[PDB]
Amino acid sequence: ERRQRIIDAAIRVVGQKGIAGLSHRTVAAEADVPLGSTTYHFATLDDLMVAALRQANEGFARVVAAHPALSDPEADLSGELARVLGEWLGGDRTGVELEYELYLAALRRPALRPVAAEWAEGVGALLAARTDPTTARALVAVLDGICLQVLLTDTPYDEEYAREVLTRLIPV
Amino acid sequence: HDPERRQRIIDAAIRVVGQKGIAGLSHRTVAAEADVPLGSTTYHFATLDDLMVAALRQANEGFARVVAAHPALSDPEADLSGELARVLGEWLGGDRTGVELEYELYLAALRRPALRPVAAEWAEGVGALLAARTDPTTARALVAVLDGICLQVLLTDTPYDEEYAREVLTRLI
Ligand SMILES: CC[n+]1c(-c2ccccc2)c2cc(N)ccc2c2ccc(N)cc21
Ligand SMILES: CC[n+]1c(-c2ccccc2)c2cc(N)ccc2c2ccc(N)cc21
Ligand code: NI
Ligand code: NI
Repeated sequence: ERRQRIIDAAIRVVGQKGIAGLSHRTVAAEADVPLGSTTYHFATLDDLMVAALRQANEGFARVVAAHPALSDPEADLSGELARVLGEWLGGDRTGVELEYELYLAALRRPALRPVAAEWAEGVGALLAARTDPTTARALVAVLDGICLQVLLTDTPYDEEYAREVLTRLIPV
Repeated sequence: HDPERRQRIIDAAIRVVGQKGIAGLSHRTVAAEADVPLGSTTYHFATLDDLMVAALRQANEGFARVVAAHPALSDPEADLSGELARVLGEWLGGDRTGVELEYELYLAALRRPALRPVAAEWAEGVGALLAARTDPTTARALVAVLDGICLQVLLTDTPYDEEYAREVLTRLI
């Protein structure tokens, strides 16, 4: 209800101000509601942060939801992944940056650990179901390193590189 | 050029980030740590981004210090994946104060353009060693998967499995 009107205000405030610009006052302003209602639904910011990311996590589903080849016996997995991956990182990255920002905030924010471990959740499940539970962790580990390389160092996205390295891990 | 005060300024910035992270990192915070004035801390590093860039590059020079400490990484016979996975399990030796603060600096670039240059030097230490012992493309993935394997452990309190890390790294060779 309001948790919603105020949650989208958190993703809008991080996307814009980055975590550092997120405070109850900060979101209460976006959501356009009283300071006491923001504080009500979310006692601490860590809660209003898991809310934010737990909702973001969804988006990843909707995505796999849209591409069938991912759950398809053949197609590929690697080509499909490299492909769709270049999409999410395509052009304006205000979305991925807020998502990664939060997810990585689990480095020093304990409350944010459980949600963080629910990252690839939207594929980590699928991959281990398509392959094994050692290749699942693997693939998500390559994706992370591959995505961190682009976002943190200005290196452009190399889809063939990624489509190339993803295969090596996935056995036959 | 007032070098020693500046050394202890960068020395405190790391201490600060290690026990308080970036959240509690700023001129007042570092100046109080190094025990320097403050206009001294701002004198050497105009922006915070400046000190962060600095702190990072100094800690990250230890990576080149270990790659040297294990010549076996170059032995063209030696199993790189295993050696790579072992020295890594070493860097992760408990209460990763070293690791946690470096990566936090490394990852801060996500939203700070100024930190993107040092963020490009994160795996510079093993650079010549990976170019000469594999290929440029296999080379990038080792890093990508090393950073990936590292996030799982730091971001989710799950423990490092060198044995799992040697298989993954191998699968790419
Ligand atoms: C959860 C982030 N994440 C990952 C991802 C990155 C690193 C490790 C695991 C998954 C991803 C990976 C591939 N190949 C293709 C699309 C996405 C994606 C798409 C949308 C979104 N909103 C988050 C997304
Ligand atoms: C620069 C961080 N880093 C990496 C590393 C982590 C992820 C990607 C690339 C390199 C590393 C990787 C291996 N195998 C062995 C030791 C280290 C290491 C040792 C010390 C340090 N201070 C930073 C270190
Ligand atoms: Ni598509
Ligand atoms: Ni050693």
